[PDB]
Amino acid sequence: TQQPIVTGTSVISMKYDNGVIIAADNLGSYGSLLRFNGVERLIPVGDNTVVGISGDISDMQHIERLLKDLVTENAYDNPLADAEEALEPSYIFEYLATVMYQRRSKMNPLWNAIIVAGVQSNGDQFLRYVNLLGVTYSSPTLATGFGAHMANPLLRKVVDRESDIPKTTVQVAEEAIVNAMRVLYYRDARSSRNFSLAIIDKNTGLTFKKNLQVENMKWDFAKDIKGYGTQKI
Amino acid sequence: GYDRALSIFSPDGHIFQVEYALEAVKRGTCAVGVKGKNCVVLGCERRSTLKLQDTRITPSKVSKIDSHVVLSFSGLNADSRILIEKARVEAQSHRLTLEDPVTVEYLTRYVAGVQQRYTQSGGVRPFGVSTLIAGFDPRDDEPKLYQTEPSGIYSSWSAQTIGRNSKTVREFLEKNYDRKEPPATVEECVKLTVRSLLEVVQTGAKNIEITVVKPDSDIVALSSEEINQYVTQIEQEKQE
Amino acid sequence: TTTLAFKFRHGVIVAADSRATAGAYIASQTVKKVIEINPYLLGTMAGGAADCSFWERLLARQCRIYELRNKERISVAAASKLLANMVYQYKGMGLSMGTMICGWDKRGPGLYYVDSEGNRISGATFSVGSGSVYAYGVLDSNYKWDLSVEDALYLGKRSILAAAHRDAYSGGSVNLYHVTEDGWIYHGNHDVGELFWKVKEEEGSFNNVIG
Amino acid sequence: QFNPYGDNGGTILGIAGEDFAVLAGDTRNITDYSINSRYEPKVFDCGDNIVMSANGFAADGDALVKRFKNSVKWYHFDHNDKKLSINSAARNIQHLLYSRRFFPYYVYNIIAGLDEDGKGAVYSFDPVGSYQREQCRAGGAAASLIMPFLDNQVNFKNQYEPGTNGKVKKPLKYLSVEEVIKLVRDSFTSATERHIQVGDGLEILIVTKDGVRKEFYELKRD
Amino acid sequence: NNYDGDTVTFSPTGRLFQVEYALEAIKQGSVTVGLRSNTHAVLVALKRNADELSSYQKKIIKCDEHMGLSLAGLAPDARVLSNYLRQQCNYSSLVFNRKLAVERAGHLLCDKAQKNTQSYGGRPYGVGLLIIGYDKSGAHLLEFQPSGNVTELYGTAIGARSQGAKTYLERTLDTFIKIDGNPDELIKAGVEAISQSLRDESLTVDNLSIAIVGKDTPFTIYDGEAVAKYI
Amino acid sequence: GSRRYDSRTTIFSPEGRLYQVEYALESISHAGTAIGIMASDGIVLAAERKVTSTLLEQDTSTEKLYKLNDKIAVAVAGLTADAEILINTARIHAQNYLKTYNEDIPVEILVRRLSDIKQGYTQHGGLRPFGVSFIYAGYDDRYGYQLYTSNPSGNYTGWKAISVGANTSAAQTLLQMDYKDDMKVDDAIELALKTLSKTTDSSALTYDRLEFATIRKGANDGEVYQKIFKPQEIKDILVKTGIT
Amino acid sequence: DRGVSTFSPEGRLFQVEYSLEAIKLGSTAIGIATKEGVVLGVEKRATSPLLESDSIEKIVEIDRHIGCAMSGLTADARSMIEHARTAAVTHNLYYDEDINVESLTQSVCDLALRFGELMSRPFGVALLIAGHDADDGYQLFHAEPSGTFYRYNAKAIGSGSEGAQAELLNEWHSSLTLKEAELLVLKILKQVMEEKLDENNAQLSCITKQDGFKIYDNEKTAELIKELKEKEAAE
Amino acid sequence: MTDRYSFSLTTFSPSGKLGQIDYALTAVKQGVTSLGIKATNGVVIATEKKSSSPLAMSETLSKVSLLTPDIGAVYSGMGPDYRVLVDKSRKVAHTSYKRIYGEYPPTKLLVSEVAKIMQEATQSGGVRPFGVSLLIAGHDEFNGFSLYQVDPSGSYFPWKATAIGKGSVAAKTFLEKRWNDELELEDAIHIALLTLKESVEGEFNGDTIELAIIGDENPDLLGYTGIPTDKGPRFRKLTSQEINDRLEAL
Ligand SMILES: *[C@@](C)(CO)[C@](*)(O)[C@H](CC(C)C)NC(=O)[C@H](Cc1ccccc1)NC(=O)[C@H](CC(C)C)NC(=O)[C@H](CCc1ccccc1)NC(=O)CN1CCOCC1
Ligand SMILES: [Mg+2]
Repeated sequence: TQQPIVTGTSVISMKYDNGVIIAADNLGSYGSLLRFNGVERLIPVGDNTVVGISGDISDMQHIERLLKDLVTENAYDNPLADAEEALEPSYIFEYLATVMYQRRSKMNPLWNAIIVAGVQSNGDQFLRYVNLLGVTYSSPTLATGFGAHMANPLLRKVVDRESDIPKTTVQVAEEAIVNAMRVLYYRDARSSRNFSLAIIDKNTGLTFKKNLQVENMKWDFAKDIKGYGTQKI
Repeated sequence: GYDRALSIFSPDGHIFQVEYALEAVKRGTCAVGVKGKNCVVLGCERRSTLKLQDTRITPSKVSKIDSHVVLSFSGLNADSRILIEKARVEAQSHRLTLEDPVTVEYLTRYVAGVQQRYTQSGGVRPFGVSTLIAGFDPRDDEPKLYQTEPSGIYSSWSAQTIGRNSKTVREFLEKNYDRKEPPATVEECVKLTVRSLLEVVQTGAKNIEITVVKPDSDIVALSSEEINQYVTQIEQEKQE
Repeated sequence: TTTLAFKFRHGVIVAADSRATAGAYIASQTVKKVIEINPYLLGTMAGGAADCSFWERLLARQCRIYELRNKERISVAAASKLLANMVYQYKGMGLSMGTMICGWDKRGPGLYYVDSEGNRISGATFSVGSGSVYAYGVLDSNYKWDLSVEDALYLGKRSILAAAHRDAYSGGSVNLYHVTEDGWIYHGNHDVGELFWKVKEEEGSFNNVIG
Repeated sequence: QFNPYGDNGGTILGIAGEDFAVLAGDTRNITDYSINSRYEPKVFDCGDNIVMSANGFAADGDALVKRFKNSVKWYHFDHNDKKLSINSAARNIQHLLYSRRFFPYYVYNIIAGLDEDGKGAVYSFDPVGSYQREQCRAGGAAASLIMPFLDNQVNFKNQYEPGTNGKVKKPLKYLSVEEVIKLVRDSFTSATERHIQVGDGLEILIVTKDGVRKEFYELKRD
Repeated sequence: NNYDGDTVTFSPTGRLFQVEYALEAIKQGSVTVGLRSNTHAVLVALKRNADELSSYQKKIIKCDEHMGLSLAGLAPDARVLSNYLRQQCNYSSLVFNRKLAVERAGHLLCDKAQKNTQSYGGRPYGVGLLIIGYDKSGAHLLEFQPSGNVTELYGTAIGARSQGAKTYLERTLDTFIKIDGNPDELIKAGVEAISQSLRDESLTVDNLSIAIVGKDTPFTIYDGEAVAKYI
Repeated sequence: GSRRYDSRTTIFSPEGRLYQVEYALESISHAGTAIGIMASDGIVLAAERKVTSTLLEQDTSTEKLYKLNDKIAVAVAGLTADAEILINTARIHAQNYLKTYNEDIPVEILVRRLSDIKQGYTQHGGLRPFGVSFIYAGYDDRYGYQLYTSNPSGNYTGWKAISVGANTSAAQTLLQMDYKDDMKVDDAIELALKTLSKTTDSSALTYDRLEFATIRKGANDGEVYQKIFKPQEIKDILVKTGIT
Repeated sequence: DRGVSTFSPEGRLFQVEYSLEAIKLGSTAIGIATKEGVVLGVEKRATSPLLESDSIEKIVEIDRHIGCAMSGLTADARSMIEHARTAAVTHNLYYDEDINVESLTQSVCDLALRFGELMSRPFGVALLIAGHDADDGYQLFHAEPSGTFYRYNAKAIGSGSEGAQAELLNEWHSSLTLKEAELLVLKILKQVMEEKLDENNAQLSCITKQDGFKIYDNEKTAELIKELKEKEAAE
Repeated sequence: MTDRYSFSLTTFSPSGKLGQIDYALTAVKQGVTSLGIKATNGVVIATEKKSSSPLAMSETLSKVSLLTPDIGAVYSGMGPDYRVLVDKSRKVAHTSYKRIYGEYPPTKLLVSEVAKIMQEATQSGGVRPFGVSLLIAGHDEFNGFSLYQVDPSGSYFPWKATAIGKGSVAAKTFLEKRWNDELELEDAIHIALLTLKESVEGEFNGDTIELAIIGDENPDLLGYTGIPTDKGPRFRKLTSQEINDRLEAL
């Protein structure tokens, strides 16, 4: 049993017709202190999977090392390591989910919430969640922390059920994700303007975008707001 | 730990260490067991090479395992103490867990199991001991007499002997003991047990020990004079 | 729960209700609180359903290996003691069991109370469970040794009914057993709903209730 | 302080027929007042004509199912591809549950299938392995809403025959699969109205001698 | 001679005699054949009986839905190694949700057998195994020797008189590899291959044992009247 | 591996004897003779030191007679180093008993414990046995004065008079001849020294080649006193009995 | 000396082969499987007339549906029987059912090769394991110290085994009744035994679906012996 | 790996001999001569510094070792075996005595502990006996001065004076003629130097001889003042110069 020290906030994601999108901001908070501004919380595994992590950053860095070692180990005595016997999103997820549940069962958890996003061999979209309790679930949209409360409602307006996935393009899906990240910046006190975004498409592969910023913000209406009720000046 | 396999098979299918343990039993002093109609008698040889002995304190050949069961033996004396201690512990453990004293058959099965375990365990040699276990089951008036040996096999006997010159006394018992009509009284049972030892013992003085076990935990060891009276009567009838 | 058992001339009667509870919610009403360990041994269950079920099923397996090694059916005293020693290892760890080991052996009919606290008691009359206190009134007032099998079965049945009526956590149906030297005999499942009205009319009891 | 348990909601329901059995459960997964998934399967075909659903704390339910599926696999290996009977599975599951008597699987569990006489069977388990064969059983969040309805509409409790006035009961006539599925849908539609953790979807698994069939029905998404 | 008392001793020419003696136990064992195409992989085994009253010792063991083997030599050692494969296949499924690659299964068997050849007290395994399977890279056939050596092959045979079947497969190589989408014809080629190792005795209904795995075919074993079709 | 170099210390011979026990007894037969004699009013322990030197410090020396507790003593025959290992164990056992039951350990119980330890080395462990034979002289309120012996086999027996070490055959015959049941300590002292004087391999029996001890109720009223004789006291008793 | 787990140049384990020689010295045990049941019979072979023969226990119950006969170093069988009984009852605990005869036999045979430098040597005893289950019906197995087990229609182990097996070769057919099998075991035992066969030095037993495993009384066997003598004198 | 030699390497032969102990004693016989003499007011122990090479600095190799402030040791036989025994002897004096009773052990009990260690190497699994005989000189309040010999078997004997190693038989004879119960420490040192000269071939001086005494308390060697009851170590190693001074009056 511990407590989280340096933390990462929401990770958000959704499926679209040809793949998945996942995003997360670049902040490592230390309680109310916005300590570390250059933290990457999206971690690619091969060219077909991206693991997005929230929660304790020291535990994130540990998981990041487990994944790096997983790739190394899969290549051992494996001539098809860059082909048929490459790591799949479903393999990577089940491994993490196994570790998370084992750690909670020893009362010494990895204080994280994880979303594994990727595309399988057969072109199927993979998107599944796992957390410190070993709890797992899948949905067309997934989000951790505050994103679960604010992002999911917005993303579910695009993909409300399974049948809406083929009707959703990459331009529409990215637009929705970017908007959700803006909303979280308005409303989450432990968020940052700077974020990273990753797209895993079955045709165009893995596209990893860094140093993105929340833009097109609305603040001008603030000038007209005066006092808390009766004040006029 | 010392894990060496000492008891192993030989090309002809023999475990020599177990068979050599039987040779240690052959060397040991003679022990005999005879069950009557309402009793069991255990006779034991004492070799008279050792005089100046203190008979008060010297370890007796017949050992009580519980109040209703006794155990005599032939072979290595030091080895017998280990089996007796284990048997005594098990007897109390049985009373403690099952709220009944052990049956004679159960106690025998335990002791025999210990002997067997030492024939296929690493780093240990077999017990150079054969035992005669006798007594009466709780709330039962049927006499019980069992034998064990180093290999671990056990069986029930109407009458049996073990140790040196046991071949001779077994020969005597086979022709003298009648199954249809066993020794009806304690006297007849003790007399037959003393007679059998007199075939082998040498002198009938302090060389013969007798222990009578009767039902309901009634166990007593005869004295030198009491036994000497049997020795006297036997030979006086023989002079004819 | 309500369970009871008592020794008498013609063996031992065993009776129990069938209710299972999770707070105020009645989760089940078809629970068998009497476990058949062997054709001559019964066990009752009270408290932790899971605990009672597991340990008494594990005991039945101990009692069976006993019969194989010894060529002899285990005694009621030995069986009760194996259970007692098993649960004593986990004392203070949270187990909740209130059991009675009923049977017929060499010493005649036997009846032992065993619990997770550590008690192991031989006795002619027992009742354990939340409704035991109500059942004891009927038992103590009508219990003889010279009781007919018919009257003894009724007494155990009527005793559970008394408890099932008053105790909120007791009811459903009554399971009856009679243990003889030729083994135990199941005497049916009796719905308390129907049984109550029947007894009320035939006996005249429960005058305060309208029907 | 770290709490190793959670509540993922959900409700399940098993009904045994004369020559069939059904195991139903909603597809909603939740934490507190949030929805995790509107379609997250909870009832599984475990092999040998057995269906199972364990939930409450999803992570413990997933592990138990995963272990029992594994137990079936090894039962075949060790006993010459013998079919695991429903009564044998039930007893096996008890021992999986009690192995953690001092750190329990926080779940409600129900299995369903056919007994060795071909008749429908439903077994119910508490978190630590107390199990019971029953004709009708609901488990989970809205179990208390559904069970009284099933006592009335499956076992005809408190129902008597008109004219007699309480003297003669309603006779226990068996139910068909079509009649049972109606009770299942009505049970879950009623539970969806009054319980916030129940909704989104309803997945039913029907078990016959022919095998295991699925049916899916939508529920309210509020 | 002086260097065959245990597994921990090289001979002066660099040989390990206890391993070679374990290899000898395989040659005494009954014949078994393995072969594959691009779609399917087949095991064929000649079972052996003690006498006419006895049953015919089973030769084929299932490891997973997509993998299994046939044995030749000490049957208990095959039970130990197959149990290990069952666990490893199972670990891969439970932890990684991944069917174990046949090549990796061979690497694990090699490493398990090797430990028994370098340490004091233990002994080498006295059995040879033919592993077949269908994974993400198609059909596979492996040959396991208790020296530790594992080899991927198109076809092979082990046991007594196995050289006859191995020569046949070496001729038929170009034909049976092309038998795609036709399980019965691939088994026929296997039954015809194992027939080259028979003397005096012939293939009867309770003598023959066949197993197959493929693209849309789980590992299944055929015995009794199920193989009368191929006699 | 290691099997090649294992002597296998705990095995039977074809005749049913324990090789190492028999060879340990052979070792003990070359050790200095130790004699124990039990009388009605006490026990005597006499023992011969092995070929000493004039430069050996005798008054601070101890190779034969050791104290286990206030009531029990032992005479040693064999490897002294092996004996000290066992003696310290016996001292601890005696104290454990006293702590547990608040009574002095009965003699036989102490003897049985040591003999069981010896037995263990003959049946398991693969180690050589202790090359030691003890004569236990002790007193308790059950059996009174007691003499026991134990040997590497772990077998023990009770005696009225007994010898261990060298020339036991000759020594036992001499003891069997002159011993009587109504004998007293002063007479037993004389018998022990006379027996050593006749069985010794040395030219003459002197004070510097002996260790001597008595266990007497010759302590003021109902109690027991152990007396380990000093060099000068051994010299005096040799003159008194008429040996020097 | 040499390792306990050593292979011979022929590819056999020395110790396993030597234990088989010990089994050849053991008393005879015979098993015959029919569609009406499986019969088990043994030679008691008392070493002396004073030995109470009814204490010789070479036929043993494992469960209600499984019996067992032994031959060789019989003391070694006790821990095997103990394991078998535990395995049978443990499976009933975990699965609420009877255990398959083959599965029970496999569990016993798993102990066999657990020896090295675990126990110090192989078992010096062979077992005939007979039983019934719902899947494969009446079955007879021969469990060796090699870890191998064969199923048999009929089998003889012990000193008179090869002579008895040849006799079982000719006599066994798939339509044998239980009564016919009983007489057949008695016939072959009488043939290979040194001493004259009677109810005191030989013992019969059977396993049926209805009544389960039963050891025959000496009075019951005596009648079957008398019935055998008369039918042999009939031609 | 694992130490698989769990069995005894020293065993009784048919004649009753413990071979490895006898062979260990033979190694002691080949070793350089060392001796010890007990006086009324002290004890002396001495040996030859047999230098393996003239390039080797023989001052760095100490054959005579301090075990406690009042107990010293010297050996004959295998040097490395002695060095480890000294390390163990020093430690056991603390662990099995000083940390319990708050004072250093008396000579006889420290000897008893060293003996035990050597006995165990004679019975325990997978080890050979120590190939050394020790001479341990010491003083304690209640026993006074004392000198003990310890053999490979673990047996120990107290001596008025003795010698071990190469020329022990001749040296013990020499000591028997010269020893009496009225010797002062200086007389014992003189006799020690005379006895040791007979067994030495080459150079005989302070640089080739190692000699130490157990005598009076040395407050100058204590290293601190302020506690009256602490009066300093009785063990003292004689310097090269101090030996040479006594070789002129030889
Ligand atoms: C009378 C009826 C009541 O006193 C009897 O004593 C019966 C005995 C029969 C059932 C053998 N006892 C009960 O009904 C017993 C009461 C009880 C409850 C909890 C602990 C001890 C005693 N009830 C149970 O055992 C129920 C049986 C279920 C409903 C089938 N089990 C539970 O309540 C389980 C077991 C809990 C548990 C025990 C030990 C460690 C961990 C957990 N608990 C749950 O299902 C969780 N519960 C569900 C309802 O909501 C609250 C949480
Ligand atoms: Mg118990």
